[PDB]
Amino acid sequence: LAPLPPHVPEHLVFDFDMYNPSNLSAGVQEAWAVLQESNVPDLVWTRCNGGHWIATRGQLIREAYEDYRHFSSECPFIPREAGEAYDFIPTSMDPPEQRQFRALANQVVGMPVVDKLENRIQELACSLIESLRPQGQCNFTEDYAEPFPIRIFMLLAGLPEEDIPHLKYLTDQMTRPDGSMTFAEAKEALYDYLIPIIEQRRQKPGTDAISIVANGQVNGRPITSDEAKRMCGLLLVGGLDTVVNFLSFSMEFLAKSPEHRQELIERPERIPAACEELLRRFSLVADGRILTSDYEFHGVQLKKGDQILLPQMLSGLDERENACPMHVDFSRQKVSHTTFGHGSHLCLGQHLARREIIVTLKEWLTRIPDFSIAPGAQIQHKSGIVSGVQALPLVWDPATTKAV
Ligand code: HEM
Ligand SMILES: CN(C)c1cccc2c(S(=O)(=O)NCCCCNC(=O)[C@]34C[C@H]5C[C@H](C[C@H](C5)C3)C4)cccc12
Repeated sequence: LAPLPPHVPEHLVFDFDMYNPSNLSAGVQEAWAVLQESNVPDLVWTRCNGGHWIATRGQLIREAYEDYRHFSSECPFIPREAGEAYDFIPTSMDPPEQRQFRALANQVVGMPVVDKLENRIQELACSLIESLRPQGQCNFTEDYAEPFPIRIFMLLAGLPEEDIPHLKYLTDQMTRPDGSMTFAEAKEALYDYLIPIIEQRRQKPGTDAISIVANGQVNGRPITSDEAKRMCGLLLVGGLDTVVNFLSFSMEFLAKSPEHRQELIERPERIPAACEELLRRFSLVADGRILTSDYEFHGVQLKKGDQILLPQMLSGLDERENACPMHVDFSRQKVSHTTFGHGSHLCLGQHLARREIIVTLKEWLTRIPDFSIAPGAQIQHKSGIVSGVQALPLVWDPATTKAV
């Protein structure tokens, strides 16, 4: 624990550890929910991980994300050293600078692009599932959750499939380091990989994501190689960790709820609604901002330079905006959440993600309508900037499956 700063009131202290919260064994969402019990203030200070603020209610979380003037993305991660080193684009920029870079990225992952890659998305899902179907078992996270999104990125970025193993490796070191290299090294390794492709597509442009970004213009002038690699880095990692883990949370729930499986099988038209409800219940991201100056927020004095965690995960779990928040109801009428963020940085891949989720639910239940958690298995969760599932062993009787 770090020594409490003089300007911080002792009665607002609540030492929550975002990387190792208590009661994690009861579920990661449930663990963060402790920040929402009646005896916990709307805004608290934890002495963990260097010391920082934490907004615990949807109201404050949304407000801080809207106000970039006071809450800057220049240092969006906790601990400070990590946020300071972070330089991906446009996640580490504030408007107006961010505006142009965000518009360019929107061109490679926006809705229009989704509708065009869908055949490959649906095709990829079916291929992956059919290959597992006969087995009667699988480790969902390793066998589907991971391969699905990374193959989608290779397609949109126009990269060859033989590069997946190496990219998977580099991305794994940027969140699950084995020791071979430290973030910075993996980043450079990634940049080393991207720079050549970028320079080459500058003169020989294709219709892929890299081509578009490489030939982009900002501030009336051509984007630099430095800016291009920093944007491409995000385009790669942005849709991995999030999708892999979200799909895992979703499948873990369905594996433990036969009635919900049956609901979607009998009422397929409800899958898009089911997707939104799962996004609320199993929200998983939590990054933050840094104070640009001294500022009084909701009766609390914030000091310039202070870091504040604004858990996107917590908004939809706030009992003040969603009744019985831990209950999953595909018929819930006013599903509110900030799972994809809020404000100027609202997730650009949100449309792609939903398509990935919906296609997955539809194609999996079509071929493997009945499945369960492997007997004796005890699912483990992990907590951080992007919380998730360690592994998810599933089992089923092939006799109940169907090839389509
Ligand atoms: C279940 C999946 C997803 C979730 C929960 C999610 C979540 C988020 C969140 C919360 C942010 C904003 C962070 C902040 O304000 O600092 C964001 C940003 C972003 N996401 Fe996603 N994401 C998902 C998938 C995707 C996908 C599929 C990609 C595509 C490569 C992607 C690309 C981006 C990009 C480009 C941004 C930065 C936008 C900006 O700074 O202007 N995301 N995402
Ligand atoms: C557990 N502790 C100690 C850590 C271990 C290893 C790396 C860490 C890092 S790190 O080096 O910055 N690595 C992780 C983050 C890099 C990849 N992800 C992204 O940019 C984001 C940017 C947006 C917000 C979320 C979700 C998605 C969009 C992708 C994160 C930060 C904080 C703690 C870390």
